[PDB]
Amino acid sequence: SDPKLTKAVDSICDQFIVTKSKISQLTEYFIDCMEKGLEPCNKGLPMIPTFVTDKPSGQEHGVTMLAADLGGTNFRVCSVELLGNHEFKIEQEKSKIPTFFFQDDHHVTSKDLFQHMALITHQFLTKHHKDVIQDYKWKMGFTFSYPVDQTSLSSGKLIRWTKGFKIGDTVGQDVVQLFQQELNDIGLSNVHVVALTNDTTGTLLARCYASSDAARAINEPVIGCIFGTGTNGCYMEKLENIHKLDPASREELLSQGKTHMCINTEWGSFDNELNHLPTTSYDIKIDQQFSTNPGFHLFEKRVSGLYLGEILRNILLDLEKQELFDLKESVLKNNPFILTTETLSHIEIDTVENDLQDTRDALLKAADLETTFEERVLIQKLVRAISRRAAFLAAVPIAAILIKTNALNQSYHCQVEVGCDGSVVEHYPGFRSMMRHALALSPIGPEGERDVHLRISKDGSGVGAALCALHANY
Amino acid sequence: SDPKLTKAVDSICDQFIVTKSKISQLTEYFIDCMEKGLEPCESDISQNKGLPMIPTFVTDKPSGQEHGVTMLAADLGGTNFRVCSVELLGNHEFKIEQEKSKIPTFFFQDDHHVTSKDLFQHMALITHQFLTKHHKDVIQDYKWKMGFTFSYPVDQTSLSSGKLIRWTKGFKIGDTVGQDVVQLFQQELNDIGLSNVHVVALTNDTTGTLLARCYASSDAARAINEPVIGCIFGTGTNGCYMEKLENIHKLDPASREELLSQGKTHMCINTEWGSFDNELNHLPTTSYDIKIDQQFSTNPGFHLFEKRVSGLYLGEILRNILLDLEKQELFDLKESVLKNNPFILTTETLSHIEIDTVENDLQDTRDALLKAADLETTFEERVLIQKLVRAISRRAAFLAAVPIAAILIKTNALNQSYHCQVEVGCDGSVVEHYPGFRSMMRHALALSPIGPEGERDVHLRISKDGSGVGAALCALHANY
Repeated sequence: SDPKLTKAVDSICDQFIVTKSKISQLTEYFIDCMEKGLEPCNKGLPMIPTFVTDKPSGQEHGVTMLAADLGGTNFRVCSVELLGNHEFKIEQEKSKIPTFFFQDDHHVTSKDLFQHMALITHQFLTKHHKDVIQDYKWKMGFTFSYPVDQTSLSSGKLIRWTKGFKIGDTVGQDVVQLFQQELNDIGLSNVHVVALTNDTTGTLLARCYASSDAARAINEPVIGCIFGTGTNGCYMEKLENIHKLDPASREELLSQGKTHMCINTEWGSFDNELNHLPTTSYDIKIDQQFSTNPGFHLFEKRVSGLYLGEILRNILLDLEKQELFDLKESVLKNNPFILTTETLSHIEIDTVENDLQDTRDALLKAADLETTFEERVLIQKLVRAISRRAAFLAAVPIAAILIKTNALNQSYHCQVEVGCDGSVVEHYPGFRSMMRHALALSPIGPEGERDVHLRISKDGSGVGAALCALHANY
Repeated sequence: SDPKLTKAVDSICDQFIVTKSKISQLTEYFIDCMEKGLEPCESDISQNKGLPMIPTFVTDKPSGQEHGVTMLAADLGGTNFRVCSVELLGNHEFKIEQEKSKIPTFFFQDDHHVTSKDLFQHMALITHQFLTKHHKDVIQDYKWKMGFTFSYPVDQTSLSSGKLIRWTKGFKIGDTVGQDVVQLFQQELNDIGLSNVHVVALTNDTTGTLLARCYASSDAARAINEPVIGCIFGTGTNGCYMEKLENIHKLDPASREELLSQGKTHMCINTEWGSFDNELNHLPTTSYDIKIDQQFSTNPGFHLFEKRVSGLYLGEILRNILLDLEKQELFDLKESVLKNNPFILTTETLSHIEIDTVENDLQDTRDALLKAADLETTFEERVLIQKLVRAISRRAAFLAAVPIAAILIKTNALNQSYHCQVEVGCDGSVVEHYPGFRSMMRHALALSPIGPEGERDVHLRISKDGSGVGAALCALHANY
């Protein structure tokens, strides 16, 4: 019960507090950054057009689409059978990405990556659709959740590799052409990649297709966002406000009956100048020393589940330098990311009436960190401070979008749906509960939070991609 | 456009307003009635104003991993008799086979001296019909365990024994009052060769809804979420919650100690909150509420709270409002049939008006009123009818939140742990299908003494199959 340690922990916890005033300030600045990014090309969000202008109804049926997803660990290819009535049949296969693609001393080229993806695609069709592999007229949606300068539904150039990829010659190239050329070269020229999509876009479309007609009567999906190891979100913006879009293209869509286009905000790079975002010593150390892309996606680094546990590690290391916390032969030193957000899951809701056994056990399993009960009480305070900051900042982009689009007060009993995927928002105990708190503190107030629904929406990288491809031409 | 009619409608709408202060008053008064009703009945010295608060002898919430052989369940309501088989698979899943049959109108006519043998002999036959259809090969071999869902007030003395206190819905079989309904049902089952079907549990539709929600609530949910209430909001209303055994004073003190020694800490209580404040000491009341109770109710004087929130009377309140406006010569009923046709306007009719869009000149309202009573309407008239409907439904939704708020305060269920979330598992046509009913309930909860901070931690979750899965869970744990 070292009072020096206790006073140190309380002061560190106070550095993570996000006040009502701060939420308001960031919500206003986020809308400003949204508008700057919609202007033609800054301190504005990427606000990247996705060229998706139609939300599915849920009754589309009578078609089978293909979908491919390149992630940080696996490459997935699947077939999506739309059955109507909010249902679908899906067959999928995942294969690990060779580790050579994440190491930069192997002369890895874009042809190596996209030829391997074409191979996996060929293996999938040979297994699940052998009779129609070379004959069928497949339409495929390519889920590519990386910074991409999208110029149409089927064309976009890689801006920067994230998630640890190390393929240099992909930057600046249309990834749809790179993938299509390899698909042609292995005898799958009948597989046309007709859509380039994000996991955020897919999450929104997937929720629109599964959202029942009775549910969708008063509920309306307005946002598709991810809160996992990374963060991002998308929403529907009025065509008139997307000034960076070719004004001639705008009129073409307006005459065809379109009124909105989904925007990939890429809000992980929100306020990278840190003009208003919080910043602790631990946030700076994580950015400049333990990040694959130092200086980028700083907002992401304050909410993502990849860094939450690391924030705690650096807090305990700093407490050990002050001779306030005894690591007692642990393995926290010189082992970045050894404390994961999963470790914190067992500490967040751990009960003190159990002498914090789950906390004791969770720390021994991760780094053989032996602890006293009084130390665990204080470690829990640090964890709860870390997660609340992430949860409160996570609500800012959502609040900003609902205010800009004036989506809450659209009709009597108007309810809005925020489709959410990701390890943190889905499984971190009380994360969504704390997001709802921040929303109630944000300018939408308690009245608005009551009409907002954070609903978990899975299958974004499969059904969502298939839906983008349905309306496009083979 | 008639400003005379508009001024009358707006003034009628203001009579249905439930204020924040009124919610607070009713929430505090409801907690008082909860405590009066948990006390034993030595006399009626202000205790007659207490809620029934009936012990159910259900003391264990399912975990979600319960599993075992197919159980049977029977459900008698005010309209239908249901028989089903429920296979509990563990891991929050189950397979259910069910059959529904309407209660013959023979039971709703009081000029035939209908007896308990007629009812329970009919139920035994339907049960036999169910087993012969879905389990023909094993109807006579298995040792079936059945849970009996009986959505009526019952002076329950154990999990498998309880005497009917009063028929509360649309039919009255006089010789059933005071008799154990499990014994009446079991004897008729024996007489038709289903003596191998043992009725081992008597449960309420509220209790079953709570138990079914405990079984479906995920293990990850059970970390922070905890089901605390099972409620019904349909043609009737009622709810249940878990009370500490120490607080159930009407229970035999020896039974209290016996259960505490067995590791029990709470028992589910059937509040029967449909009879809340039948003296109308604080509930709102319009002339239309009085007219419906004394002239169009099968049980005049009873379940007045229910008559202000249940979906059986919401549409009827509108009918009496339109009839009263025609007596004042402000509204033209034309060639409609609202006169002398009670309940012809149903809550489903009002469901199409609640969210009907005015930018389409309220077409759904036009169609719903022509189909229901051939009432032709103008746009200006439909605007005003929609206002009346929205006033009626909001009052129902606001009063519906009062018992829930009261239970959460009485049991201090919101502030039990960091990130403490509570689940109110609810069934019924209104809370499930009436557009915006739950949204308006959440509003009233935020206005109640739990405040916005508390509403955010309350989750009104629709829980179906409660009268089956809930009964099956009682029969799984009970002995054949």
